[PDB]
Amino acid sequence: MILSDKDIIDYVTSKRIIIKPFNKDFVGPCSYDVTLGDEFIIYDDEVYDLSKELNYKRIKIKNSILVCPLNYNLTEEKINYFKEKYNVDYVVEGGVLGTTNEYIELPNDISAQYQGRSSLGRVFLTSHQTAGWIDAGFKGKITLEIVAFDKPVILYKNQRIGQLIFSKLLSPADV
Amino acid sequence: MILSDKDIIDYVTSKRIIIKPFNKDFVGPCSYDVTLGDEFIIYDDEVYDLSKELNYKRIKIKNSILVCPLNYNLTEEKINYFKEKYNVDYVVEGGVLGTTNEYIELPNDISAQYQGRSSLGRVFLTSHQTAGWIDAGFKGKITLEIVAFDKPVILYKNQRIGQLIFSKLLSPADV
Amino acid sequence: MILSDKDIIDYVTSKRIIIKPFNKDFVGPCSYDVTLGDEFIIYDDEVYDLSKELNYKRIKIKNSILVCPLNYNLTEEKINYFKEKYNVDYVVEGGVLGTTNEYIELPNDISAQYQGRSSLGRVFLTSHQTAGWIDAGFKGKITLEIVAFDKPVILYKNQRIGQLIFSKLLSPADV
Repeated sequence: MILSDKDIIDYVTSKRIIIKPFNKDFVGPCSYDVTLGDEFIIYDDEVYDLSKELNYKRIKIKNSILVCPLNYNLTEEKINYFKEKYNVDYVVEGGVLGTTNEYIELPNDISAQYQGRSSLGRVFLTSHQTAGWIDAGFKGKITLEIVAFDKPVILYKNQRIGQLIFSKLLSPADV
Repeated sequence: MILSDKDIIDYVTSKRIIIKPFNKDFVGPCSYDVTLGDEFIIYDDEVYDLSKELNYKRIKIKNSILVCPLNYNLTEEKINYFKEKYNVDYVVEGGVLGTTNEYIELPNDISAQYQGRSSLGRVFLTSHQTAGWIDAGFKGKITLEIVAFDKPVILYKNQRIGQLIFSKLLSPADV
Repeated sequence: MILSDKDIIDYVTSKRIIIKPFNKDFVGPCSYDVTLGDEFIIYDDEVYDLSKELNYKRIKIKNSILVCPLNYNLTEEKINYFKEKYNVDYVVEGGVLGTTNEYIELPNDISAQYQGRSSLGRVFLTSHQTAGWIDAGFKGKITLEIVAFDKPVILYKNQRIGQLIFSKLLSPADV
């Protein structure tokens, strides 16, 4: 059973679900809208071999970023052309990891599911790869897995990026 | 809690959930199958900059369309080769937006989730990018975000494209 | 309503949900972790035309596979370079279909949803394209639709690949 607006507000009011920072107007009929943090990481090695430690580069945007589909094949010239024309701070290609501004804690009787905003889906921008259920008892900001599938997309620091849907568990979990 | 076949039929019978057109045989154990409309739109600008108005081209298929993965790099020659060999009306590459034939209205105590058909998923054809929850109180046809991830896929006008799963809210939402 | 660890164990203990093979430690707060089978199939025709019978090639890994993003454009030389450097049995590009080791049966009052593991999502490896709800009454192993979206990813025979979330239906379905 999925929490409505009135349930989200109660659970947040009594500290059953923690959302920091919290904003009332981000509560929709049965979800809570989350926003795009300013930090991203880009993988730097040839393959992902999870028996090794991974190497990343980190960026911190001031306003905006251009996210390009895989195999756009960006040269320095192209990146510079995009930076000047669209006034973006960075131009990336392929998978980029980001994060919500919002920190969450879920209690033992709630699971949440992150989904990317539907207006971004309509321009083929995803902020999640998996269906994205999050365990009861989870604590943290949410990691975004950002990929553009059609053409490059500009994203803005602190925009609404997606939303959490909260669902009751049948019974409490052992967290 | 997810509505079963018998619940979907009741909610539709009493006009709690509107599905137009409605077909009984599209009701499965715990979902409702939806069909592919004949209209698609293709984005026409270099980047998606959502502070501007977007330019699209619209197509109306009569039978079928070939959807190609991004960076198939279609020339006129290739498009013509595909049109003749597979008898398709159009050949597209990358993201294409479509719509269900079905118009839906959800009441204040139901959220629905669109998911693409699993036989299409097995050939790497998606009709949705986000997890696709739809708010209680929603009205409209459902927008499909169609992308092929392996090789080109033929789709047919009015085929089953996906399905709606309906879930009860804990409490009514203020719609 | 989503089953917790204690519910998953009960349903499995009384044969309400069948999971073969079953392992207690794969039960998380509100999901059940599933593992990567050793068999994969790769589509062999130019387009997916679902009015025809499909041609596939089958592989059986002994340890590991390298999954490359679409349009990595693998030559024999590149495949050999990867096989030797990363000690993988096979190198594939684009969509590859696999399967869980686990065979499941769901009763008439449960629907399950497969989602890929979140650590794999963070390296842009998906094992499902659709949201992946599975009907009440389903019987079988789960088909994985594996695509890498950023750089090539090594997967291991029998690793945790994803997880099932089980949700109660409002009423029983006619299976």
